[PDB]
Amino acid sequence: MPMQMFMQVYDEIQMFLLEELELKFDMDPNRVRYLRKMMDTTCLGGKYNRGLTVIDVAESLLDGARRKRVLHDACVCGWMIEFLQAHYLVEDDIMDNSVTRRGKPCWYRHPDVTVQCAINDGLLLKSWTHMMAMHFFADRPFLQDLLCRFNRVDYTTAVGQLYDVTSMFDSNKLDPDVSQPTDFAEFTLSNYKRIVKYKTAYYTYLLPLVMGLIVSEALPTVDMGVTEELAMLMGEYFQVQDDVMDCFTPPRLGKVGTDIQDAKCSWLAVTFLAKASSAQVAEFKANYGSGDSEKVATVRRLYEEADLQGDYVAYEAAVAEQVKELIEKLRLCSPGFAASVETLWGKTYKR
Amino acid sequence: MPMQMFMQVYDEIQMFLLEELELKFDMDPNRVRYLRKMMDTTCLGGKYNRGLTVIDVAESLLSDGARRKRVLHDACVCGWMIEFLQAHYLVEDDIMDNSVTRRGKPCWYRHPDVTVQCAINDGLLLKSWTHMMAMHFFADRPFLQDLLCRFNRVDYTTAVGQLYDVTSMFDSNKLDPDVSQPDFAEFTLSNYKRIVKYKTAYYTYLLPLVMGLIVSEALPTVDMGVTEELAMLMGEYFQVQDDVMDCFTPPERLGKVGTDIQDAKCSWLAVTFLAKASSAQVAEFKANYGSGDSEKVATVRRLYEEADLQGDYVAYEAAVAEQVKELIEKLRLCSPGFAASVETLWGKTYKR
Ligand SMILES: O=P(O)(O)C(O)(CCc1cccnc1)P(=O)(O)O
Ligand SMILES: O=P(O)(O)C(O)(CCc1cccnc1)P(=O)(O)O
Ligand SMILES: O=P(O)(O)C(O)(CCc1cccnc1)P(=O)(O)O
Ligand SMILES: O=P(O)(O)C(O)(CCc1cccnc1)P(=O)(O)O
Ligand SMILES: [Mg+2]
Ligand SMILES: [Mg+2]
Ligand SMILES: [Mg+2]
Ligand SMILES: [Mg+2]
Ligand SMILES: [Mg+2]
Ligand SMILES: [Mg+2]
Ligand SMILES: [Mg+2]
Ligand SMILES: [Mg+2]
Repeated sequence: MPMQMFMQVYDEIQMFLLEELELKFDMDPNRVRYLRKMMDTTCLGGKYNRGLTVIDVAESLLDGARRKRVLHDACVCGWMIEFLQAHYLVEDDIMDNSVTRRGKPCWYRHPDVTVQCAINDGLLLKSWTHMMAMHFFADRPFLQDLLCRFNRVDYTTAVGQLYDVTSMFDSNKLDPDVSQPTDFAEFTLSNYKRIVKYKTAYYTYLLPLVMGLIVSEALPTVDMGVTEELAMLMGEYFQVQDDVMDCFTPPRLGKVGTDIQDAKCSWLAVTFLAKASSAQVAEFKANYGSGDSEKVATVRRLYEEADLQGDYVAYEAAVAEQVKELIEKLRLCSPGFAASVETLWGKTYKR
Repeated sequence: MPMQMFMQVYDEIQMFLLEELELKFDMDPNRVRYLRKMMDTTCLGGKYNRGLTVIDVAESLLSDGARRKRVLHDACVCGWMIEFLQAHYLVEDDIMDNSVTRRGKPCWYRHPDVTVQCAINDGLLLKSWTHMMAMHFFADRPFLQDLLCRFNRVDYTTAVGQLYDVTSMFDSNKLDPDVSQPDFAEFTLSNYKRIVKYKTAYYTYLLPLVMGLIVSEALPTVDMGVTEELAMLMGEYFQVQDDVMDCFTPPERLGKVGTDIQDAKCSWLAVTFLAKASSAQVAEFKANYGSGDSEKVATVRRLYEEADLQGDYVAYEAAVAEQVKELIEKLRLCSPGFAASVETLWGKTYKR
């Protein structure tokens, strides 16, 4: 029903955007059609959790008129985030030379899509966030504040990606003017935490919450400090759980996990590295980041014998407690908002 | 002196940005330093025509020292928004086009310790930096919302221009993500004009003018209809002149060997030739165009000469110069300060 509403507004938004292209940018049916397929292919087929969160925050925080328009704004804000994610995933898939996403071939991997056009298709997607904001929210008092907060989270995510991409070798050797080396010097907990904070947490957890508040005109009503705290905790927990399941959950996972072969700066890797003996570490460095089936099994063994599963269980329990405390802090002043934070936490916790 | 001020403000801006990353984004000296070098390599070395126009519009419209000092400083910040936006697109474009050099130097993604993976995202940083610097320096300004919206529109527009450029290559009827890709079928004047309008004209000619008006708080003062008209005229003319010079002006006095024919460009020459040429000429052209072979290039140069495209240019130039003068005058009546800065911008274009 939320989904029904959300998908109906997508059509509304897609229609505006394509008509603007034709009426105001002189575009022709052929190219309009290319971009429609790009939109659809790129923006649809996920679970729209981030969009649907905005809707939920707003409905939680709620005369028919104010309702109808608050919920419509929520939907439009929802699609701003989905479009922004789509922007980053398109460029990421090019960056990472990946092959599929969501079952389907990556955008740039499609037969009549070039890398040349794909990169710029990506840019179009982010621009579309602005265009749909500026149109649907032209009259809203909150437009300026929405734009600025959105800009900040957009910036933040790109900074996340910088941290991800430079997680591979000693940052002391970072130098555009000097050829580049696969070492483990950046594989610390603090560096891991920082990638996940900025790459993921802000736009995945914070931004949906904040946008719910803005279109509800409720933003002053909540303690932002703890709201951010919540968002960072939940965001970090998402990726840690994923990292641990990639290793230790049988393909009931829905795929074969490849984090070890792909030489990932995962929670397992950095947590292992910090606690492991010199002998164990050396075995690790010798067997990590390779397709070879035995080398992989060696790393799984090392993880098992350092009881990283035990470490996760303790970590999860600690996170769950901090989260509940903060939610309660929230609920005291902001019961509607707190409730929806609870709901978001539930689609994450122990999946 | 404008340039002196402009460069001073760059340092101010660079310093804010780098310190924000450190204080609010937890970033370490090592990675700060990488980004400083990216900013520098990437945003510096051009002639800063776009930035400097904003300053000039603003000075020209000045007509206590406090208002002066802050209006000019706002102009500088708007200047750098545009330079940074350009740098954003040029970084991504160089990757898109697998180019080798820009501005004498290696393309950013071409540097030894820059990967394509990192470089694409470096580019995104550049554009986010435009937002961050506006939101900081203009936090208190009444015109912040309107600046951001107008800026966003021209950002959008440029990317749409790139789409037109990139799909200039084969029948747009064959345009289909789900179907592998192969023409000259898109080489029409209309399509040429539309590439240049959206890729180039808005952010190169319109946006600088518009930003000068906003920080001058003078935007309502001017006929935007004709201002827009002029900006399109001047933008198109820029590329046409360049296109004709690529062919016909000697390496000595041009500063390079021009390669538009080898690179199979949708140039003004090519579309104008295609439109007027005889069936036989057209076949010769189609048989020789877009190849490094030195004979085939010379055949095209010959076809161009024999269709007197130089005469066609000379007439086009004259027609543009005149429309532009008419429109400036229209401007000058109500908005003499503005019109004069438009005249100055037009003079940095109208030869060399
Ligand atoms: O590229 P990775 O970090 O693996 C990924 O998580 C995307 C990285 C990313 C970048 C920007 C925003 N969200 C995710 P993927 O598994 O490829 O989706
Ligand atoms: O599993 P991957 O694509 O790597 C990932 O993108 C998983 C992200 C994800 C999203 C939703 C549900 N499970 C995992 P990661 O980059 O590992 O976090
Ligand atoms: O590559 P082209 O499109 O010719 C170029 O003109 C790109 C120009 C451009 C593209 C996108 C945004 N601004 C300028 P270049 O000569 O490469 O700089
Ligand atoms: O000369 P190119 O790099 O191709 C170009 O970028 C011209 C750029 C330019 C700018 C200023 C003066 N001359 C040429 P074009 O792509 O032709 O527009
Ligand atoms: Mg990826
Ligand atoms: Mg990646
Ligand atoms: Mg994973
Ligand atoms: Mg991944
Ligand atoms: Mg190009
Ligand atoms: Mg290029
Ligand atoms: Mg040229
Ligand atoms: Mg060029």
